Parts: sequence; C-alpha cells; structure tokens
Amino acid sequence: EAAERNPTGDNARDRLLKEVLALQARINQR
Amino acid sequence: SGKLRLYKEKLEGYNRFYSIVKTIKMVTLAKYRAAQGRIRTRDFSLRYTELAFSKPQASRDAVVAAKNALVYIPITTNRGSCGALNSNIVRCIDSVVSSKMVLMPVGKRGIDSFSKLYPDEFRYGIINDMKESMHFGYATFVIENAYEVSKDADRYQVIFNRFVSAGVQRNAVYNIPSYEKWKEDLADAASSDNQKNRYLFANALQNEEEQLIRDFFDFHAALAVLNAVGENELSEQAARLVAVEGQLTNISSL
Amino acid sequence: ADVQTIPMIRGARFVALFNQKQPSYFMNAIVSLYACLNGYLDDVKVQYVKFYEYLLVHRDLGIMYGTAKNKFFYMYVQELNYLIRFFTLNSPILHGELEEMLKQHTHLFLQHYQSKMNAIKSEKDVKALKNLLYSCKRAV
Amino acid sequence: HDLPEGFEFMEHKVVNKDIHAPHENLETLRLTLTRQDEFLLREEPVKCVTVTGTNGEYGIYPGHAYKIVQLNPSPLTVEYTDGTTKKYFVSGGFAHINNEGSCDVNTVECTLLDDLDLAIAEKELAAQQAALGSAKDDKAKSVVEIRISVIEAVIAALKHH
Amino acid sequence: SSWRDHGISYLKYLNVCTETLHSTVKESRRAKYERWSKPCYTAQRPDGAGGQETIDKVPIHTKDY
Amino acid sequence: VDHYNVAQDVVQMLTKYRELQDIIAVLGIDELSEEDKLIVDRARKLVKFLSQPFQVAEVFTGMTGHYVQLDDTIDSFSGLLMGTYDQVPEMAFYMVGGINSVLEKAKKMAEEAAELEKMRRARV
Amino acid sequence: VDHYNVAQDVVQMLTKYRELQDIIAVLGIDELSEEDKLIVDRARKLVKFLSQPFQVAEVFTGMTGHYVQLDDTIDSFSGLLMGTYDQVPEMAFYMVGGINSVLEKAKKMAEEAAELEKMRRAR
Ligand SMILES: O=c1ccn([C@@H]2O[C@H](COP(=O)(O)OP(=O)(O)OP(=O)(O)O)[C@@H](O)[C@H]2O)c(=O)[nH]1
Repeated sequence: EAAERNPTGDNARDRLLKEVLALQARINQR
Repeated sequence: SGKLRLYKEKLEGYNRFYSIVKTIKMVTLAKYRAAQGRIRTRDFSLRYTELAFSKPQASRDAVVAAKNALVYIPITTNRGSCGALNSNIVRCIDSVVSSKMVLMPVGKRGIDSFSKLYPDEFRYGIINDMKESMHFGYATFVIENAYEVSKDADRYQVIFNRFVSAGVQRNAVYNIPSYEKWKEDLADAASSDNQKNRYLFANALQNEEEQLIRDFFDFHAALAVLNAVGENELSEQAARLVAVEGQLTNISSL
Repeated sequence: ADVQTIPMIRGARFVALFNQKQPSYFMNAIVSLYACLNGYLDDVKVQYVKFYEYLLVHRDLGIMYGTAKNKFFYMYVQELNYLIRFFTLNSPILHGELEEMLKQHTHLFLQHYQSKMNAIKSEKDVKALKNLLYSCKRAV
Repeated sequence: HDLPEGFEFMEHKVVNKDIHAPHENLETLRLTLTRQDEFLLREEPVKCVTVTGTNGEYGIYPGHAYKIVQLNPSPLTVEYTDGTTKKYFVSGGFAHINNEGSCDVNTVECTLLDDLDLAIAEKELAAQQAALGSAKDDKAKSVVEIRISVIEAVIAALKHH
Repeated sequence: SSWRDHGISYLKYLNVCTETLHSTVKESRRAKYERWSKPCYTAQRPDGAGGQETIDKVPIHTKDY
Repeated sequence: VDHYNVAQDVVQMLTKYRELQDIIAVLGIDELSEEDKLIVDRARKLVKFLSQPFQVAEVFTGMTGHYVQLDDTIDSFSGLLMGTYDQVPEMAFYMVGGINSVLEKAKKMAEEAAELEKMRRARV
Repeated sequence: VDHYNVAQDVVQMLTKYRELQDIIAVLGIDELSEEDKLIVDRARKLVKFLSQPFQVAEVFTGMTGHYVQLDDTIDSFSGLLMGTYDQVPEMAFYMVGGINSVLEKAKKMAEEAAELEKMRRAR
C-alpha cells in the first residue's frame, strides 16, 4: 500500500508466440 | 583381433535378441488367436447399458461445474511394448486435469506413469495378473475400490482402448454418473418429453423398488467396466504384435 | 545400473562435488567431503550442492547470523589445514567443533537460502538463480 | 480433444416403440441371452422364454409389456416355435423385456443345465451345511446360506427333469 | 435375503453365486467355467521405498466377504 | 557468461539424446521414461534448429539465406532450453534463422493446418 | 568325487545363469519361471561367494584377508547349490571366507537393518 504512494524487441517474440498459440488452440476447437 | 571380434560380439548379441523377440511374437500370437473370439461375441451385451448411460454431453459443462470428486479409472497394461496406447491415455488424462480429479488407474504402467506424474491425485491402483479370463469379479473389484476412493463423486470415468480392427485401436470413454445424478436424469426422462428414447425405459424402472434400481445401476456399471478391460486386453495383444514386428525389423537392420 | 537409500542419496552429491574448474585447497575439499559423507547434505537438493559448498568455504553463516560458538574451528582459518592433516577429522581435538560448525551451517543454509530458492517462480528470478548455480560450479 | 463414447462402436441399438403408434401382432420374441459380455443367443426368434425373478416366475411371450426383472439363481427355459426346449441355469442378473418384441437377458453366468452335475451339487450342499455349522460370525453364515440357496436350486432344478 | 442387513453389496452376492454355480458343473467342463471365477486381482500402492503396499479396502476372496 | 552456459546446456542435451537414441532405434520411442520423452522432443527441436539456409546455397536449398546475429542465437536457444517453445511444432525450427523466423513459420503451418481442418469439417 | 561333482555343478549353473541374463534384459526378471529365478538367485550368490579378500590386499580393500580350507570351500558350495542357504541375504556372500564368515556377516547385516528400522520407527 505504501508502495502505491510514491511509486520492445522481446515484445514482438511474445506477440508472435501468443498468435501461434491462439491459432493452435483455435484449430483444436473446430 | 579384438576390434574385429568386438563387432562379432556386438552382432552375436543382436542375434539372441532377435530370437527372444521372435519368441515374444509366438506368445502374443497365441493369446491374440484365442482372444480373437470376443470379436464374434461382442457388441450385444451392452444394449440397455446405452440407455442407462449413453448421454452425448458437452466436454466443458461436464467438468467445469465439478463440486465433488471426479474419479478417473484409466486402463493401462501391466507390461510395456504395447505401443502408444498408454501414452495416448496419459494425454487424454492430462487434457482433463482439474482440482477435483482423482485417479485410480489400472495396470502397472498406469500406476508407474501416474504415481510419478500425479503423486497427490493418485490414490492407488488395481493390478490383475493376466492368468485367467477377464471376468465379472474383476470389474466388481474395480467399482468397489472406485466408490471407496470417492463415494461422493460426481462421476466415474473409464478410459480404455477400443479394438476396431487389427490395425485400428481408438480411445473410448465410459462416463458413469453417480446414483443421485442418474436417478435425477432418469426422473426427467420419464416425466418429460425430453429424452424420448429413454421415456419407456425410465418409467419401467421407476415402477420397481429402489434397491432393484441400485442393483441395476451397479450391475450395468460393472458390465461397462468388463467391456473396457476386455477390449483393452484385445487391443493390447494386437498392438504388441504390431510393435514386436517393428522391433524385429529394427533388430534386423542393425 | 540395476528408492532413496542412503548410498544413493549421498552418491549423487559426491558426484556433484567432483565438478571443478580450479584446484581446491585441501582443507576446503576434505571438509566438504566429510559433510556429504555424514549425511549433512541429505536435505540439500543436488542442484544446490555447489552453492552450499561455496557458502561453507567462502562464507560463514554462523558468524553472519550470530550463532557461532566455536573457539578455533572456522573455514577462514587457512592454517587449520595442517592441523587437520596431522590429527585427522575424526579426532577429539577437531571432531567436536567440526560437527558443530556443519550442523549450524546446514541449519542456517536450509532455513535462509533453500526455502527462498524453492519459492522462486518469476522468470527473472529463475534465470538469476540459474546463473548463480552455474557460477558456483566454476568457483568451488 | 473429445473422445468417443464406448457405445458409438456398437451398431445394434435398442428399438423402442412410440407409445402413440398402432399395435402389431407378433409371433416371435427376439431373445438375446448374454453371459459376461458374450451372447449365447443373439436376436434369436423364439416362441417363449421362462425366467425366475425375485417375485416369481414370468413367462414372456411376444408383445409382453415393458418390464425389468431382477433374476435369482434359477433355471431359464427357451421354447422355440418349432417345439424345441433349451434349458439354461443362471446365477443372477437382469432381464429387460421390451414391448417391441425383444428380450435381452444379461446374466453373470449362464450354463446349460446339462453341464451341471447332481452328484457334485448334492455333496456340496452337505459340505456347505457343515460349513454353516462352523461359520464364525453372522456375515460368514449369510455367505454360506447364499451358496446353499444356489446349490439347492441347482439340485431341485435337475431333480425336476 | 439376510446378507443385505450385514452390509454385503449386490455385486458380492453375484460373485458368490457364480462361484457356487461353477462348483456344481461337471469336472470335465469345470475348467472352462472356473477360469471366469478365479480371483487374480489386487490393489497396490507404490510404497515409499519402492515396494507394493496392498490396500485392504475391498476383499478379494469370497471366503473373506 | 550467458553464451557459455547456453552452449554447455545444448551440448549436454544433445549428448543425452544420443545415448537415448540407441534405445529408441531398437525398441521404440514409446518404451522410454516420460522425462526422457521431453528431453528427446527438445533435442530434436535443437537438431532441427541448428540447421540454417545459407545465402550461397539459394540454388540447392531453394530458399533465401539468413544471417543470424550472435545475440539472437544465444537468446533463441536459451528460451528453447527453458521450454517456453514446447507448443511450437518440431518442423518450425527446420531451415530457419532466428526465433522470429521460427514463429513466423509456425504461424504459416498453423494457418495451413486450420485451413485443412476447415476443409475436412466442411466436408461433413 | 565330491570336489569334481561340486565344481561341475557350479560351472553349469554359471553357464545357465549367463543365458538367463540375456532373457532378463529383454523380457525382465518378472517373466522368468519359478525354476529360472531360483537359478538366478542361487547363481548370483555363487558369483559373489567366489570373491575373497586376500591378506596382501588389505590396503586396497581395507579388510582382513581370509584363508579358506579346501574342505570348507567344497562343503560351503555344496550346500549353496542345493539351497541350504536360500534364505541368507545375497550380500552376505560378498568378500568373505568360508560359510562361517557368511553367517556372521548376515547376522551383522540383520543387526544394522534392525537398528535402521528402529530409527525409522522412532521417526
Ligand atoms: O409394497 C409393495 C408394493 C409393490 N412392490 C413391487 O412393486 C412392483 C410393482 O410392479 P407392477 O405393478 O409394475 O407389476 P406386477 O404387480 O405384475 O409385478 P410382478 O409381481 O409381476 O413382478 C413389483 O416389483 C412389486 O414387487 C413391492 O415390492 N412392495
């Protein structure tokens, strides 16, 4: 609570991985 | 020279390996030749069992709303070399892992695989010596242990291998809802127009006394277990013959 | 070749202790082997054996946490190598304090380090731990 | 990843007659006598079948109403339209009778009455009766009495004919 | 009859009947039928040491029912 | 240090896979421990991943070549060892450059598989 | 005659045990028949019972050597072949002298095992 008071390349890999995982899951569904 | 004889010793070992494996093929072929009879005499015992339990339900609503132990009874072979049957069953069980999952696998390979894989969920397993024929008593032993593992269980599932043909062994599922949920569905199939095919069957059970219904439920549950183990054995011997041939040819190429 | 029996529990840890990159001082090597021999590393995971050895040699948990009651036997006293080499570790002069130091080091290590190590799930923390343990192989 | 249900591979389903339908005059009962997932008879047209349920004996002929019967250790008779009688003996199970003209008798064990031996049956009754005398507790006595009931039924079944 | 009062389940009742029925079969034919009523099953959990701990929750033999 | 640690881990994985390959050929891949199946799958992916289409062999390979920077070689392999790419198909690592190329190839394979599944389903 | 007969029986059993060892690697120890496993269990004891600590290799082994008399060796092996010591633990025959030393080592093995059981029991 007291923490609240006072206080990109890798993203592309994560984005691609999420998309691939989504596609592999979608094909399973139907 | 030692180097030359090193190869000779290496090839000497492969020769005995071929003989022993060929001996395995002889054993399995005899068991498969005598287990081929069930193919003639199957597909008729479980007719009203279908009405009792055949419910093509969705695969999500069944497991999502689990408020009580879901017991699974995968069928696995005692000895290895069967093929991918055990591996697929594990994949089929891993795909249904949940908080309420309890496992009572059958066979040493199932126990060994699941004791390591799922130590906490695994309670204990059943082992049968492949000395006598798969009989009713063995199925009754599977069911009694399953109830004692989780009497307040939402469902008891059996995951086994169906022997479609000599080269086709699919994975089949018998889902058995406990008494409370079954009699509730049996009550709706009787009164309501829904579940027409089960209307006459359900009303013919509600007329009788309860103990008879409970005996009916247990009896048909045992039959489903008996069919699964019987099929899982026939798929096992058929698969081993296929696998053993592969090992023979691999040991011939070497 | 053919079950967590004592020989199999300690055998793996001895093998892990045999990985080295630089020659080890006699005092440090003998002490570590004695510890693994008398079961002081049974509760320590195999992956963390090198980290345990590094703290034992290049650190002193008892002094860090103020629980060290030994009079002379400390791993930072390099002159003890020749006393060990004369009397043996299983001698009344050195045996009593040796066991006390190992007992304190094991208890402190398990409590303050292994518990946190087994509680790491963050990818950043996991990677940091992996670097630490590999470095400990090449340090002690 | 959906798995087939084990009943999908079975191609002989049960046909139920819609209640709002015309009646048919049937002269044959399609019997399916089964033991331990093995059919001794399959959709066999018969004249009649006699079964012993807990309440008593039922003589099932074509067109019998829908009913479920809990069998007891006893003989089971099948009479064909030709005029031939085949007698089995069952140790238990269930009999499902459908108004469409079918009867599926699933038994744990179904053995032709010829196979059974009266001499073996008789001496077993004597031994079990002695066992009942030495039965330790109430549970043991109940189990022994289960055996005697089956044995006496077998003995009486064979003495009948 | 009286076995229900003692907690014996229906399935155990059938196993006892089947064994008794197989008992009465002729000695020539007993071999075939008796292979269907011979207990050969156990329930085992792998012990901590790597052994087999037999679970005694369900009986295996009709005598011990 | 990261480069050294990754390289040693790769070598250890490939060393173990070689030893397991002896058992695999004789008996079969399905007679192994479930732990040793994971190692096999990771090792096979590593073997495929080590392949690379060269820019001087655009005729014999039929594909455009790649230049992989050392910092992507280390990161791609380090992630693969951790197991974050276990869902990716094995063939996605074959004849590609960095991890990004692996993911793009996996995406195309997934799209083709989805199209085939759609065609099969529509056939019903 | 006893010496000749005992030696031949030992050699035959060792030969057979090696053939079985090929089976035990392909099929496994479970598949072996009752007779075969008895050969396996007896033969393994013979293999370990042939070992002996020498009086000159004390530094290598760390244990005192033994001098086994000819008669003691024949009698000890004769009893082992016919199963007189089937219940003795296998390791009791490892690096020992005559039969007497085997029994003493087995007793020591039993005592230490009991102590371990007691320690486990207290836990
Ligand atoms: O007090 C009662 C009343 C009824 N019942 C039971 O309810 C059921 C009603 O059965 P039905 O009414 O459907 O037919 P039924 O009388 O012809 O039955 P059977 O004797 O031919 O089998 C029968 O199985 C009867 O035994 C009891 O057990 N106790």
